[PDB]
Amino acid sequence: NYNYLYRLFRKSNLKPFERDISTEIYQAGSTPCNGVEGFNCYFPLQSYG
Amino acid sequence: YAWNRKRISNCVADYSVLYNSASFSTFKCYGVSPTKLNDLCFTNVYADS
Repeated sequence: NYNYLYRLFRKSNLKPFERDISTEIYQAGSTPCNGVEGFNCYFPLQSYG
Repeated sequence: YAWNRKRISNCVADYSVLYNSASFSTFKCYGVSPTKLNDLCFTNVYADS
C-alpha cells in the first residue's frame, strides 16, 4: 500500500498546524538536482510498502 | 580485512573548491552535515581506507 506518502526532509523545520504540498527538491549532494527540478532529483516524498 | 586505522583528525576538512570540482567523486558526508566540515575538527576520527 504505497498510496501513503511521507516527506524525506524539509529545508525549514517543523511548524505546528500546517500542511505543506511542495514537491520540489534541494541541492543536497551526489546528484543534487537538474536545474531546479527534473531528472536525477531524489523526490522529497517516498511511499510506504 | 586489515582496513586502516590512521587517526586523521584535528585538521581542516576544506571543501570549497573541492565541491565545485566536478572530477571529484564525493566529499559530502551526512554524519553531521555536508557543510559542517570546513572549520570542523575531528575528535579522534580514524580513516579506514
